[PDB]
Amino acid sequence: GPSPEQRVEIVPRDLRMKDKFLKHLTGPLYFSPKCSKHFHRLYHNTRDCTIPAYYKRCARLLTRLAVSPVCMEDKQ
Repeated sequence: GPSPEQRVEIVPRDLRMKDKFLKHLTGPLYFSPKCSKHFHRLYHNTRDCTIPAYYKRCARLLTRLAVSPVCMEDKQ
C-alpha cells in the first residue's frame, strides 16, 4: 500500500491507512469508552497495529477485544 509493509518499520503520519484497512477488514470495532483505553494500548503499543505488515494480526487482536465484555456491553 502507501506504507512499506516489507522494507522498513518507519511509515509517515499517512499510517492512517491502517485504521482505514482494519475497519474494513473486521467491520465496526468502535467499542465502548470503558474499553477505549484497551483499544488505545492494542493499537499504539502492539507492533501489530503500528507496523502495516501485521494488519491481519492487529485486526484479529482488535476483534476479540471489541466483542469481549470490556468493549461489548453484552456478556458473551
